[PDB]
Amino acid sequence: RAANLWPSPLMIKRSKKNS
Amino acid sequence: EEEIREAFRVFDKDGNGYISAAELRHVMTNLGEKLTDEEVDEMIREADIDGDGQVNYEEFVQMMTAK
Ligand SMILES: [Ca+2]
Ligand SMILES: [Ca+2]
Repeated sequence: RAANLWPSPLMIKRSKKNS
Repeated sequence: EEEIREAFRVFDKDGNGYISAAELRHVMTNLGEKLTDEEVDEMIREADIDGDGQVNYEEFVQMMTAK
């Protein structure tokens, strides 16, 4: 059950925005 | 929801408007937690509702933004 890993790079996108 | 929309473009490297298993691999592997092909497939298996094996725009939206 890696579903949460989908939002993982998604969250990274938001993190990349901050970066 | 902007990051979600743009994410699809970042995930899609071939430029077909679809997140293939091979494409999701590169995405989720660079993320850090590199799982097996089965787990990567599992990801899209639970991220697929239209029954196609891949995650389209609508599926991506509904799976990420679940109410
Ligand atoms: Ca693609
Ligand atoms: Ca699908």
